[PDB]
Amino acid sequence: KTVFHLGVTEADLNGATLAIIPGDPARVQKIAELMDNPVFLASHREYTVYRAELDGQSVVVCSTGIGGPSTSIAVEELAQLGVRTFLRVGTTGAIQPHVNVGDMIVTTGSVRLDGASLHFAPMEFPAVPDFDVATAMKAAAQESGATVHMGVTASSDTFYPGQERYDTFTGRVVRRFQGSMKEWQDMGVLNFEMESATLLTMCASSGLKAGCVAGVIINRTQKEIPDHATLKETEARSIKVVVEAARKMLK
Amino acid sequence: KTVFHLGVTEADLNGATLAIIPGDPARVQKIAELMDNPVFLASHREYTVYRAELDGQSVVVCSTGIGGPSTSIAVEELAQLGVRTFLRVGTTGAIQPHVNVGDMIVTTGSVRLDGASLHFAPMEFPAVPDFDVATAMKAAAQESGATVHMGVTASSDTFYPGQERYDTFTGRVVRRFQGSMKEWQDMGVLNFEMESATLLTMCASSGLKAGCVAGVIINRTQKEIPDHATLKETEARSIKVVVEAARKMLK
Amino acid sequence: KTVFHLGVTEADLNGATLAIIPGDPARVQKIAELMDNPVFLASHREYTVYRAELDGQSVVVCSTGIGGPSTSIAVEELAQLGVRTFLRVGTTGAIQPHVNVGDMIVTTGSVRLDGASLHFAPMEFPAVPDFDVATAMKAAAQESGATVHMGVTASSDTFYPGQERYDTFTGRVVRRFQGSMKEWQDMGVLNFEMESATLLTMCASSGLKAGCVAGVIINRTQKEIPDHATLKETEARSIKVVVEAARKMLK
Amino acid sequence: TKTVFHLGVTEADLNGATLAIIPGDPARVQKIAELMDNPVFLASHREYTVYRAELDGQSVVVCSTGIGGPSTSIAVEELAQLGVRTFLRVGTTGAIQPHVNVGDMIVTTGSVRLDGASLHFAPMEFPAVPDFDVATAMKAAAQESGATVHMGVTASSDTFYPGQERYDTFTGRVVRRFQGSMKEWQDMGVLNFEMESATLLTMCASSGLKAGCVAGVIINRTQKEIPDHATLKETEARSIKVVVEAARKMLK
Amino acid sequence: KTVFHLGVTEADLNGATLAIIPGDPARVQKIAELMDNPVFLASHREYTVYRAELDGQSVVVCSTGIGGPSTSIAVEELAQLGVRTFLRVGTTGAIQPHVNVGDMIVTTGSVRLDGASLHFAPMEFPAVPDFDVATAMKAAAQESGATVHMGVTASSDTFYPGQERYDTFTGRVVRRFQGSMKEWQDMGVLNFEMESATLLTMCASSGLKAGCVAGVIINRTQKEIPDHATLKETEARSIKVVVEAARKMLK
Amino acid sequence: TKTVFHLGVTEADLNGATLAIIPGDPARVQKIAELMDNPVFLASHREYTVYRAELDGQSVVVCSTGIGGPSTSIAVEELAQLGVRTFLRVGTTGAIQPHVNVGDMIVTTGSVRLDGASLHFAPMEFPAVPDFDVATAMKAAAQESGATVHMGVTASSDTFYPGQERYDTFTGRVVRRFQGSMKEWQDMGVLNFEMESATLLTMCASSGLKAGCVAGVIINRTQKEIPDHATLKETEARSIKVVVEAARKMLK
Ligand SMILES: O=c1ccn2c(n1)O[C@H]1[C@H](O)[C@@H](CO)O[C@H]12
Ligand SMILES: O=c1ccn2c(n1)O[C@H]1[C@H](O)[C@@H](CO)O[C@H]12
Ligand SMILES: O=c1ccn2c(n1)O[C@H]1[C@H](O)[C@@H](CO)O[C@H]12
Ligand SMILES: O=c1ccn2c(n1)O[C@H]1[C@H](O)[C@@H](CO)O[C@H]12
Ligand SMILES: O=c1ccn2c(n1)O[C@H]1[C@H](O)[C@@H](CO)O[C@H]12
Ligand SMILES: O=c1ccn2c(n1)O[C@H]1[C@H](O)[C@@H](CO)O[C@H]12
Ligand SMILES: [Cl-]
Ligand SMILES: [Cl-]
Ligand SMILES: [Mg+2]
Ligand code: NA
Ligand code: NA
Ligand code: NA
Repeated sequence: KTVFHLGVTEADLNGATLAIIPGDPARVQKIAELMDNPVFLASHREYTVYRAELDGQSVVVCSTGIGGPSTSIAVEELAQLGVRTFLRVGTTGAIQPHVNVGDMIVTTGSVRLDGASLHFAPMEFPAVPDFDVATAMKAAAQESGATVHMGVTASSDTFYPGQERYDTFTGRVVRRFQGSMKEWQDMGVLNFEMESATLLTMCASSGLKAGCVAGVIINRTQKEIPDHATLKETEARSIKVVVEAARKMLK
Repeated sequence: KTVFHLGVTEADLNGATLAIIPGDPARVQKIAELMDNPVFLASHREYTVYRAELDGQSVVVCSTGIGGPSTSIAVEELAQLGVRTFLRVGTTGAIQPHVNVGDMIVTTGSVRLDGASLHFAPMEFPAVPDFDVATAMKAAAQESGATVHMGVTASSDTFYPGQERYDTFTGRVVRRFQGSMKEWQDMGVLNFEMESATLLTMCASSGLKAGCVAGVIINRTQKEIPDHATLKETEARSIKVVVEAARKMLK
Repeated sequence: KTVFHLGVTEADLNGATLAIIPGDPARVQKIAELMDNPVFLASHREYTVYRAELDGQSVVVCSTGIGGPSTSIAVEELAQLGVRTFLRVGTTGAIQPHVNVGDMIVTTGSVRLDGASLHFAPMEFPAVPDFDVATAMKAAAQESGATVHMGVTASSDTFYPGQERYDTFTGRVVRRFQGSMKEWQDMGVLNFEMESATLLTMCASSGLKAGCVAGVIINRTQKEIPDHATLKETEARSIKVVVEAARKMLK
Repeated sequence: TKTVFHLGVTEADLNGATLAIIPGDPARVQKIAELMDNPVFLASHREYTVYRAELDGQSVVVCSTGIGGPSTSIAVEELAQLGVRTFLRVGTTGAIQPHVNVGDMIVTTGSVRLDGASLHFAPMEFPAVPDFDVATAMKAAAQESGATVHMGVTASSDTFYPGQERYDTFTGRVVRRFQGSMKEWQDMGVLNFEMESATLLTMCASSGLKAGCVAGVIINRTQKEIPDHATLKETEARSIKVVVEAARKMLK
Repeated sequence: KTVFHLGVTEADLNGATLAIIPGDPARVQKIAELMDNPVFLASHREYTVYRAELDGQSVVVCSTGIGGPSTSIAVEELAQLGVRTFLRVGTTGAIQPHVNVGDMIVTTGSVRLDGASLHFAPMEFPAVPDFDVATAMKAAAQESGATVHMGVTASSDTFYPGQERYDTFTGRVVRRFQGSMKEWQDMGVLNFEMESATLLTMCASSGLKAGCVAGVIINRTQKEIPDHATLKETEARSIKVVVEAARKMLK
Repeated sequence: TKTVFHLGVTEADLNGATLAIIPGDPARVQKIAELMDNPVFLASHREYTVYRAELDGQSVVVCSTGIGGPSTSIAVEELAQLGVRTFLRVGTTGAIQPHVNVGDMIVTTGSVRLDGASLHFAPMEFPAVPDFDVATAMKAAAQESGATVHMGVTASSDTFYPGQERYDTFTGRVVRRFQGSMKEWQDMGVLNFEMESATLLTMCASSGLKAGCVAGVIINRTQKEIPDHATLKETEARSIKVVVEAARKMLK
């Protein structure tokens, strides 16, 4: 029993029902090596797939690529193969002055600035995490000693105009997104990323458990470049946190 | 000093920063009498306002009326007078067969089938509660001995067509809402009500903490009529739960 | 055959096919006492219901609460009990400099800034009164000696941001409503209220006759504060006008 | 002199007119104008034929619009530039209610905005409604002609074919948006279809101009029977008598 | 047989499967006289219809009137009578400084600022010409010696606010269209007209081949007033170009 | 110098390239680059593998995009920052018309915008259409290869599954918006589904960049026949031959 993109069978997952889903294929092996008995399964396109064992239970680690479309394929195919719980770990840009580089954010809902979420539920439907996953992520993040923020994330199909960046080839932002960063800031939105609206909407409308946790790598209100050591520490802590959140989800 | 509709002053609230907001004016005194030193403040239109004390802290109880528009006035005016945390307690119709009459539901996100939410944030923005409020409501519900569900609520500007009821004067439902109850059922939505989309969107986009907990009074999938005793116990338990959730928020 | 919310039966209405529907429950007895043989029927939540006799014919008076959602329940349940004609009487904020406190407005169409209207007809459908009701209301208003304006009303699900009020807790108005009062003023819109779009859409799309008349209590463009006397005269004239408009509708 | 882009007339040509009658068909302009005093041809360009005439001593314009909101919006704007403030549309319509007969008249109280041009003047939320004095005058003139008159909502479509849910077409298909739409409008009490009122009424109600629409019923989508030639000819004559009498009510 | 508006039969078209569709009824005879054996068929409302012969093959010439609605009727009815290819020739306002009066524009796609296109395909569908038509129009326009621009056209249901003209009776443009001309300019749109979105969408979605070619009669960005000779030469070249494009389409 | 956020290359690395070939799959980048002169690996990060090569003496970039508009939009933007002005997409597609066979090629003339990223560049009304020179070059190159070539509209979806109306899925459900959609596109003459052209074409047409899309048909949603290995291998080889010849036509 096979899937179109991921290159793995149900047997290859050794009964896993929980997946950790980073964006970058190069992070998959790093996450898997935090657990026991990491095994490389497949790599094709942006999809690198490992298995490992956590407290004796099989866990998948599968990259998604950037954006909702590639994410939606990985989630669907993993679900076909028995996965029911999806933990997303990644990086994010904060838009609130109070949020520091190196803090962690657990998304409580996403602003749906994507398209793929609409392929699962109409816009009125909330891009919300599973409560148990969000609770596990907050606990794992806080137990690590990180400063943790719970709140709304703006989830964009673009890095550039949808995050209201003007330092671009055209220097233009379409009307819809002009003044948008200030609006989200005034509404209390914490951060930008590019996958949570699709992931959370698709899972919450499909009987799958999902959540998102991210390390803050930049703050759009601070012009200074963050410290290399702080970025290193943040990346390392983010993947230790998601594995501890996975531990808390196991039954 | 004063507000347009609620007929109270900041001084009347004796420093309260938390409000319990039922819909029915007649339930305000019932909630207030579970706390210490309940005092009637005002009644105008659908807005009945009491003050009380919980663990030595002032707490407001204010009715909202039915629907997002009247709710939005109460929340705004209370926020002008210093309230920052809003706990909604109410009744709901379940639409999932596994949810029984007498169970409780804590909303993790709302389907925005309202209008007033759009006066605070565009449709993309998620109608989600404050995570600490949702956590406190879950804990208080569980500690009451209730069966508790966390999940998505469909929040409608109408009782009739927007809940896909056909036993009406015209017997017609507009195209938008034809087949909608089955759509939400298949997407895992737990229940219908008429205020959470407005409340959660307004508060999440305005720096206010909000959540919603409800007792299930009917299940749209079950022919059995619930008896008077189970209904009476459900309304009593709901208001005990919301006051214990308030205690957890003030702690 | 006792309706869900209003607490009355078809028999209670003694054959009435016309209702006067103010917003405030406290105004119901005042309007009923302008007619013969006023009788209190029920009070639950924002719904106070009286019956009276006008030229020997039974007339209902029923409050709606603030907003389309609570209005839509009252209209539906009255229609279930045989009511076919709905006369709304209310207060309003004028937005045109030529409209004075104490004038009366008869709505010829509403700007649909609500949500509940969409639960009856798609946005393309006009929120239009019944021509006979509008004609009766104009005649009653003019015969009273009032200065009467016929025109478009902006009908908002909120009192605050949807009427472009900035004197609020956050002082923020969402993009959709920023600059909206000037836009409506430049398009000749007379006034703001919160129910007519729902009422007129639901009735025009359901085989029910409806209209709206209002006394002006404030003008958003005038700095002067109206005196207590003028406002009292205005409230009194508004309810005398709606009863005379009811007399003109009786067959 | 004051000129306009499309209509080919000047403000002076209108001799002080503040009221226009606006049929769709250029060939109907002279027919309306000859019911008044001193009709004079002013100009014809594209679908816009323009006459002046006099009604109870006051100047009146008669100007065709062509089919559809876009061409109508040009005529209204340019007439407004030249001092016209009141616009009375007369036309033909298909009824969709079984109780409305061929030969009846409909005065529109509001339009379903199934157009595009209305959105160039006001967002969809804004009501496509007539000026109350114009509708009142139209109703009175229609009743006084002996016609059976209906007041109600009109569905105003940018197409004759799919937007009126016609299937007897080249493709036989109707886009999803319009599938089931005639039954929907029928159940909502809509009286009739036409192609200009949403644009006209929205444009005018949002621009300080007084507008209304009155129409003779030429077909009923629910009746298999073919109307006879006589009934149709009588209907077209009575419609233009009615709109001129409505104009008379508006001028005094 | 016959059709509702155009006043012609299939036999009247003597086998024609290609139509040239100008807007102005007065231009029909001019275009037909560029071909052999022009014959007047009918005139009703804005629809003047002629048939002619091009390289021995029958060609229809039929005016559309201004706007998508009247265009949509002509196209439908011609299609009922066997026409499959539609060549629009017209005038246009350039909005780019590099486009001169006398140049020719062949539309490669239209901005759908119309309503009638939506009656054939949802907004996501592209208002795109048939590739063979566009190729033929490019070749004919270049062979004439004109300077030819291939690109996007903004297709508006109005001449005034939808082209962001302020020199109007009210001097107002609705919010949707404020700043729109600069937006289209920055997006590289070449010109405005009023029919292409409807024509291209209806044909591309209905199995019919369509394209648009236009002579530039004015440039919104240039101060120079085109002289009488250049405008007369441009109108003349435009119709010679469309007939040569028709020649290229004949099989 | 300056190095962009994601692609890990500098302007100098591109040796003056103003044209990029942008496949989806990183593994296809070297395969395209080796059909040209002096291919050199530049960088690999995430789904972005970047080579340079020379075609008729001129520098050409080859850069993978990943699946979907979002990751595509990043690659196009960053290449444009580094001087690229022309973008040629080559990929695979599922045909939805019975007349289109596995092994045919499709050149998109316009895309149905069933994506989200296109809206971050232009509102929905704006057409997702290719540069006419690119589409012309792609047609010519495809015909010259011996392929059967179709010009027409492509449905461009943010999903592989529900947005292409697939029911053989974990839930077996398709959201209301997409129920019936494949028949709807079929009856409107749409040729095929893919996942990037709406974003690419809208982004470039609204930003002063020239773009086009050509694809080899790997499946037909209306056919039960399973395509054989040899036909699929020949299709993939021909597609990349075609895009390089189209590039040669663009540089000429
Ligand atoms: O503002 C940001 C900052 C980091 N990310 C982000 N947006 O989106 C995620 C993309 O996968 C990718 C875009 O670089 O990494 C994540
Ligand atoms: O399906 C239901 C069941 C109970 N409620 C509801 N919907 O909405 C709440 C309204 O305020 C009011 C409507 O009766 O009570 C709550
Ligand atoms: O601007 C105004 C002025 C008066 N009203 C109004 N808006 O809406 C009506 C609400 O029911 C309620 C809001 O106070 O009273 C009416
Ligand atoms: O169903 C109908 C019946 C008559 N009309 C109509 N729709 O719209 C008007 C068009 O201008 C034109 C279309 O034939 O005439 C009017
Ligand atoms: O800006 C312009 C310039 C010329 N046209 C135009 N817009 O639209 C076409 C209309 O049919 C009509 C509007 O005058 O002529 C064409
Ligand atoms: O129906 C199809 C068939 C092939 N593709 C597709 N849709 O979209 C392209 C995706 O990048 C990826 C999805 O497999 O490959 C292309
Ligand atoms: Cl939170
Ligand atoms: Cl084509
Ligand atoms: Mg102040
Ligand atoms: Na209420
Ligand atoms: Na026309
Ligand atoms: Na990707």
